[PDB]
Amino acid sequence: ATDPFRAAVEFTLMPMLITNPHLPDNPIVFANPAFLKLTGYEADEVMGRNCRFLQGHGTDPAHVRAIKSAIAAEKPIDIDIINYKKSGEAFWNRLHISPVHNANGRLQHFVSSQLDVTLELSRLVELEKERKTLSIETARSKDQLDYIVEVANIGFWTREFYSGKMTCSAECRRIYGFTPDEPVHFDTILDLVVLEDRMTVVQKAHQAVTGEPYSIEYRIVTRLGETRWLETRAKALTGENPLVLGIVQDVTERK
Amino acid sequence: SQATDPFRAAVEFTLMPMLITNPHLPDNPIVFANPAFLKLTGYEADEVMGRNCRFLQGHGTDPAHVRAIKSAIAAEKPIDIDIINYKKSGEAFWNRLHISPVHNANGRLQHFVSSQLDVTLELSRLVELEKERKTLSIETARSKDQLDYIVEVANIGFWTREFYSGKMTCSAECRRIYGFTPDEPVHFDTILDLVVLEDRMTVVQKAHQAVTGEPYSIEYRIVTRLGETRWLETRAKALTGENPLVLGIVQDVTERK
Ligand SMILES: Cc1cc2nc3c(=O)[nH]c(=O)nc-3n(C[C@H](O)[C@H](O)[C@H](O)COP(=O)(O)O)c2cc1C
Ligand SMILES: Cc1cc2nc3c(=O)[nH]c(=O)nc-3n(C[C@H](O)[C@H](O)[C@H](O)COP(=O)(O)O)c2cc1C
Repeated sequence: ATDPFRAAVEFTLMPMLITNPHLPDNPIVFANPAFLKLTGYEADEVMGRNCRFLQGHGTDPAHVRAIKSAIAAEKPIDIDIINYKKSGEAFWNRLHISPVHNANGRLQHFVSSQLDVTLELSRLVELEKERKTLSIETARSKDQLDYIVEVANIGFWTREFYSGKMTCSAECRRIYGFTPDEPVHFDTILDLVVLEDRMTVVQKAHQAVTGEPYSIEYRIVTRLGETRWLETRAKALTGENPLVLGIVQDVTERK
Repeated sequence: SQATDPFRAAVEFTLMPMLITNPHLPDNPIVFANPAFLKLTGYEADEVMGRNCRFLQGHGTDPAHVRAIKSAIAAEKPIDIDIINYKKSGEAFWNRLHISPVHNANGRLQHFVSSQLDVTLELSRLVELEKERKTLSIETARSKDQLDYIVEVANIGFWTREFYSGKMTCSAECRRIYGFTPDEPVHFDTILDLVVLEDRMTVVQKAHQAVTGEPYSIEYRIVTRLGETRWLETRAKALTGENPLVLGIVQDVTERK
């Protein structure tokens, strides 16, 4: 009864325009509510006007040239172009323009879809470059850490407070009876701690979450039956998943 | 006979996936799907006509969303909802769906119209990419904290040098090894100014040769601003790349000899 297509265009989320090439300067003869919502204009502010008003300073002339060419050829076009809201706000317009021809092939109208793709072409790209920057920074900060621990030969370890998972420097591993590449946990260290010392170590390891620095003097018996006297100085980095940092030294020789 | 409908073509040529149903037919079936809809879903026209749009729902579809749609349709009210839908392939996508009733002049319901906008980038890729950026942001801060801790706890005389600029950072120990202020600005020249004349050239040649990335060692004397002769032993290595950073560890070996 009331054209389903007229209503489909009226109620769609897709900003849409219909122009009349037979009228001077191919003006807008229809803009749907979604278009007026995207741009901030009122119907009266866009009718009888060529769609050019969407272009501004940041608009690439090569893009305008491509559109001009396609319209003159009476050929469809898909282009991503910088356009401007009534506010002055720039946005990426994933534009589509299609000619409307009758059965004879007589050009009668032009139709368009204007999809704001700013998230894809601007936010997603800038967030992707922001993480590559942060990815290099982390690798550089790690390289600095690995250098100091190897050159200054520091027995440095990190421990995820809740998980228990550990990382161990080459020196930290040689202090205990560890393999250069074997995975370490607080349990791999506890397995070596002398029975008489086990409770104090579990006790100070739990009070790490406070963030205040501490010291732990304990003995170990290595997997090769060697009794070593250790002195550890630790501090937990507070936050979401606290990371306890510690430097271990083998104080056995002052005996 | 000659005037083709601009609206029929607008729907045909739009980038927006669109559906038209007939509530007067059993189960409110699809009576029209535009090429953009068939392109998004991977279906063929014949595979979607005469069918309720429900076939887009799957396991991950929230039943609360389906009830909101069922309710709005029954009320003959428009609806905007973000719902998990599925492509012919089985591929899950975020559908920013819109459904609107179509009423005639006497206000009689005649059709339902829709727009199905794939918003997966916004509700899924953007969210996961931010959660990923936060993670690295904390990691960077934690990696710095680890470095600052080692240099303070282990008493390390550690410095960094921007290869081209000469912009140097010194640790509190590095600063006490030379005759430096705890917060004064340090450059390779601030160090060179203290190096004994007899040693200056060996230091400058090795500093320029650092960019190779190959580690090196230097043993040189300094005379502090306080007139003290100190024997130093430095071990350095430049981190290669688009901006080389020279890392070095200085030790005061005067004590030894
Ligand atoms: C149906 C239709 C929709 C259009 N929509 C837009 C649009 O959203 N953004 C835009 O920058 N240009 C749009 N244009 C293009 C301009 O109206 C115009 O054709 C272009 O600026 C090239 O012509 P010119 O060099 O004479 O300005 C549209 C054109 C038509 C026919
Ligand atoms: C015009 C129109 C378009 C619809 N498009 C979708 C769609 O893209 N995705 C979807 O999950 N459901 C869509 N629906 C909703 C379902 O067809 C159905 O109404 C819903 O699953 C609730 O009814 P039910 O509980 O009987 O299944 C659409 C409904 C109408 C009327």
